[PDB]
Amino acid sequence: IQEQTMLNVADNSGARRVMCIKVLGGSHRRYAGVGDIIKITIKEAIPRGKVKKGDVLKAVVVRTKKGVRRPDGSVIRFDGNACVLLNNNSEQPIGTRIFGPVTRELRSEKFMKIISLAPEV
Amino acid sequence: MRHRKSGRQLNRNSSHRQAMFRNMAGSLVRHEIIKTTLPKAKELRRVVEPLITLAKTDSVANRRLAFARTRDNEIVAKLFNELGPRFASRAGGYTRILKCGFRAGDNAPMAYIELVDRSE
Amino acid sequence: MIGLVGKKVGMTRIFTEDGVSIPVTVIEVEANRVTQVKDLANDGYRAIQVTTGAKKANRVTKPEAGHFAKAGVEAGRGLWEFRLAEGEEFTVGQSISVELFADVKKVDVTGTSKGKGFAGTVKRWNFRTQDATHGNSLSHRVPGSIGQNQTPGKVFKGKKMAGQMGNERVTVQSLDVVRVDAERNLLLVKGAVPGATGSDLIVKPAVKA
Amino acid sequence: AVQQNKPTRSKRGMRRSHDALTAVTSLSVDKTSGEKHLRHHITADGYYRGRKVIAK
Amino acid sequence: SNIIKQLEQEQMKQDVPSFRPGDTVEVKVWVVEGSKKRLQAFEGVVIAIRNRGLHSAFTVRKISNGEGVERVFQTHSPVVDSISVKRRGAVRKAKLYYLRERTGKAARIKERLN
RNA sequence: AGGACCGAACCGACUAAUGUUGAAAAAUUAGCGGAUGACUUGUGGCUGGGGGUGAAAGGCCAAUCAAACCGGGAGAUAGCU
RNA sequence: CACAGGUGGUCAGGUAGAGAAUACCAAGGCGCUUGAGAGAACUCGGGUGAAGGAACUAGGCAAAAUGGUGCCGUAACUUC
RNA sequence: AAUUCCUUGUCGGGUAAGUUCCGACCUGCACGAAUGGCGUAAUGAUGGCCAGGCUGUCUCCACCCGAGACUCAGUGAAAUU
RNA sequence: GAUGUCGGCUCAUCACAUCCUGGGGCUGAAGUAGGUCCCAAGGGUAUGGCUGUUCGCCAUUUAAAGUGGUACGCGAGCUGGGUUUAGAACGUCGUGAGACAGUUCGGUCCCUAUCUGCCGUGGGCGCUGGAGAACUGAGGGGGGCUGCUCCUAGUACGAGAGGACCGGAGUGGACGCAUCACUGGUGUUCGGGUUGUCAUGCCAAUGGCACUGCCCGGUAGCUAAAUGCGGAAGAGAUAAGUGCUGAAAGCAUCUAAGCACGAAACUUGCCCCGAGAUGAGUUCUCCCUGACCCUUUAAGGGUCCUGAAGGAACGUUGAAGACGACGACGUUGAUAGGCCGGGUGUGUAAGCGCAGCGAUGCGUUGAGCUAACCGGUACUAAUGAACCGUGAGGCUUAACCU
Ligand SMILES: [Mg+2]
Ligand SMILES: [Mg+2]
Ligand SMILES: [Mg+2]
Ligand SMILES: [Mg+2]
Ligand SMILES: [Mg+2]
Ligand SMILES: [Mg+2]
Ligand SMILES: [Mg+2]
Ligand SMILES: [Mg+2]
Ligand SMILES: [Mg+2]
Ligand SMILES: [Mg+2]
Ligand SMILES: [Mg+2]
Ligand SMILES: [Mg+2]
Ligand SMILES: [Mg+2]
Ligand SMILES: [Mg+2]
Ligand SMILES: [Mg+2]
Ligand SMILES: [Mg+2]
Ligand SMILES: [Mg+2]
Ligand SMILES: [Mg+2]
Ligand SMILES: [Mg+2]
Ligand SMILES: [Mg+2]
Ligand SMILES: [Mg+2]
Ligand SMILES: [Mg+2]
Ligand SMILES: [Mg+2]
Ligand SMILES: [Mg+2]
Ligand SMILES: [Mg+2]
Repeated sequence: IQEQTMLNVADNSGARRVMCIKVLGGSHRRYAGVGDIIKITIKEAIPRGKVKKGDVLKAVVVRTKKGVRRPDGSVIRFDGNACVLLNNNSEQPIGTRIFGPVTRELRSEKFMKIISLAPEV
Repeated sequence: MRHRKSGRQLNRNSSHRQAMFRNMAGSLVRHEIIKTTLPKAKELRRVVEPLITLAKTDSVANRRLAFARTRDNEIVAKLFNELGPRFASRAGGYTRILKCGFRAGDNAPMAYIELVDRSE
Repeated sequence: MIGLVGKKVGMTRIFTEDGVSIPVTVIEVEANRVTQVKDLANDGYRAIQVTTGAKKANRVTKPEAGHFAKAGVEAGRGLWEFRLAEGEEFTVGQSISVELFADVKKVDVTGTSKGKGFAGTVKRWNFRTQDATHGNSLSHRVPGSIGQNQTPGKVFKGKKMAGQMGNERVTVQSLDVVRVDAERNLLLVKGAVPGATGSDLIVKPAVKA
Repeated sequence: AVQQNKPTRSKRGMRRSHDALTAVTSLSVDKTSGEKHLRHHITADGYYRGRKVIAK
Repeated sequence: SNIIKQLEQEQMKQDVPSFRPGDTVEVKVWVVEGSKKRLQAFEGVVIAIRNRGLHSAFTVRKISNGEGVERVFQTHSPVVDSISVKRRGAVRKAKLYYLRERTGKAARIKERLN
């Protein structure tokens, strides 16, 4: 969601705060939410984990505050933005487990690996 | 643009338009006639009529509330008692306007707010 | 084909048995009795003037009721042409209804407009607000540099700069049709058409594909 | 900003073209009295549309 | 207006039971899923509330797996389907946006009990 | 106790906006610095111009200062406009 | 100038308060010598803002923030 | 370096990226010992850099309350030409 | 006897030596992608870190991050960081006053717009009798972007790796327009909580002031982050290029005779303005057909009576609006206000009753209150007049005619 914007990690390894240094998807692309690809920059990381601080990879937004409305109009909004890191060059998640509930927006046959984890929606 | 916005602000805080209208409405309930400004009347209009309507019914309930607006615990008597049952049948046109306008100092257009039943 | 003159008064949902909520402006077309036909040998083209409402038979000027009575009189808001071709209609108010846009899915909807009036850039031209702070004297939100200099000398026309914003045809094109429910002069579009209720709209099949 | 040249008395008038005044499109007289009063409001003595409001 | 309202109530449902800004409820909506059509439950706690004829919302706080979710249902939507009430509570407020940043204990909403 | 601390009166003047034919030939507003001290203020007195005064900027010496104001030499001189 | 500036001393009520701060009041004195409408851009002074949160900019300028008493507790360094 | 021209020196730290900043090197164009050298707790409306909080500073403006602006009545300027 | 410097902001406009996209030739062009040249200016053409920068380097994007003109576009539009005032210090030079195409910290940015020019919006008159309309459309402007995915086709091509053309389909980024139904924001005119204090004699209940005192939530309206739609297809004539048939020139040749294709350019198609289009256009409808004089008589001037269609005026007002303008309504009425009922929003009034020593709780009650909203209603206000505009509309010719 726009440059900066500190979002939590919905997956393990390289936990805590991580900054979005870019919104991929075209020129002037203002903000990003629902389930878009975002250029992240690990700003916290865990002592061990798999990805240490300073790292600049990519991630997918899993939860936003502006929620996500569907047909009927009803919207679904979580409290606190969150994303999930993933291999830079060829997409797909880096972590193994995904914390917190997700959204049916990721049911895309390209993010399946995530919605297939415990949580919800 | 004010598109579809009701209410006149005359020219002062939402405070003035709570006193220069309260002291007026109460001043109207008294003499039943006034030579105020046309606008300062067409507005005062939907200030007393509501009170009069509220005056149709007695009860400490629709009394103290009537005391809220118009702090004049005196004119409240004029209401419920005098012009209270007076218009206890009118549809709401408890007020007349009688235009005339044009004051001395300011070319401001005055009027003549008056209870529909003032003539004797 | 030709279109009909309606009256804005919509904006409401219409959920589907699938689980989707469809927006829509409720245009009302209460018959459009053709008040006059225009010939190319008598006039110069192929059109069909119509009406929909009915004045209080009071404001109707004789010159008005004179044109109505001349044909299928019945008063009405105003007169509306409808350039047509390769197919005419019975001169006298043949009466055309919403059932016209039956096997139709185009529609355009041509209301009046918004009505801002005030104008001023940043709103009528989506300009950019200058430095809200960091100095900036009496220039937070203003035009700023309209021309160039001596070489140009003047100020090219069209130069975006404030000016009345509102009241002006502005169509829409497209807008999938929902229901042409007649017997109540009702027609529903996809949503968001000009005007502000009680407005005169000219709904017709989209000239575009 | 100022005028680089002194506006001719001619131009001056052109501006005062729409500065002229207007009449009154004729007023009105009451029914209860020959009251030569202004259209739509109180006569010189409490009268108006017939009747008579405000004493004296 | 006159055409509408009637054209609106023409869609409105009557399966909508009693409510309150403190109630718990358990809305059961559709899901579709892959080749399914299952009904997904959503037991929460009403904070805000509809009241606009056909056009109506719910706004229900839940706090799922660790993080808190908030859904603004559209009462008269085919996807809404069933909608229980579970536990009714006393709030004394129209909107419980204050019930936001709270969490256990600090959130505890005293039941209604008539 | 203290050229001590926080802070009104009181003294001052770091910041921004507004004012810039001002309300005002330096202010108003919101912040700001000192506030028992080389403090601050009333009243009266003494320093006079190449002279004074100066915790020193050429600063101040009556909205004037790298030599005050008034009068005189004086119609200075002006190969310049 | 019937000028939002300057001008030394004296008196010092009530409620709340550390108080000559501040807020509401008393005694007392006032509404500032153009007014009536309207409810445009725009300028001035303010209030509230979805998500983000210094990406602004020469610079976080301006804003927003912090703010009380009691108690707990408080680092490098130190001329203690 | 308030001193370095070459200069954004070179290296390290901080950043996703740092012509600034901090720690170094020494090749000091052109430091250096009361026109003091190097340190220094405390103090500072002092210069530079960083961060947490905070936010309309900004993405990108939206609405709202007031004083003008606009209309009417009375008074009635200005520079310039 | 003054033409304000650099950079930034804002807002632009043009050129083409074109960055992307579109069309072609050659290739050391297998495909995919390139290299270079020709054509093309419709549209589009990055956010940050460092620095005053422009630029540049760096990070990360994009279809691409074009070059240049415009007083190195733009301070009577913004800034004032760089840079030239006065303070001060360092290195440096000079005995020194001071000095530097070195540095360093600090350092007042005026103008109410007459004329042209623009953006909007009215008033006159003219269009040949006067009106109310509906159009025609000469012209003018707006818009003209593009990613990815799939199908084609894992095909053509290729040793494989990889991987098209043409054509079709879906969903995005950026931009524009409209609109509040939704999701939200605002909502000092709605409801509630609460601190200090004053007051209404006191209890209770209320109101004033303290940023709306502070604050919670919110109707209409307005809005974007919300929602819907658009940059097209199709034609015309082409650019570069490609060609047919074809001699001058026995062949050859796209050209000389003569035909055919061909791009985001150009004409048009789509949206809006538009008859002051003085070259003032067309069609439909409505109104007026009473009398005299002076004559310098081919025209007038004037008189009495008449004042139509329509217009304007005044008043009630509007999602219209700076004022004018535009729309609705004016008792043959819902045009405003009030009123009635509902809605909505707040959140269970006051009084009484009971429980508790009391704060307070429970009941009455889900009340009480309730703006711009909806349905409806003449209670109030929208007077009968009057006002302006007239009285059959020039001449010549042609077509029709008794
Ligand atoms: Mg200034
Ligand atoms: Mg010229
Ligand atoms: Mg001290
Ligand atoms: Mg001050
Ligand atoms: Mg102090
Ligand atoms: Mg003295
Ligand atoms: Mg002096
Ligand atoms: Mg001499
Ligand atoms: Mg002389
Ligand atoms: Mg005075
Ligand atoms: Mg915000
Ligand atoms: Mg920055
Ligand atoms: Mg920047
Ligand atoms: Mg500050
Ligand atoms: Mg503040
Ligand atoms: Mg260093
Ligand atoms: Mg030295
Ligand atoms: Mg005047
Ligand atoms: Mg070229
Ligand atoms: Mg850059
Ligand atoms: Mg930084
Ligand atoms: Mg320049
Ligand atoms: Mg200026
Ligand atoms: Mg500077
Ligand atoms: Mg107040």
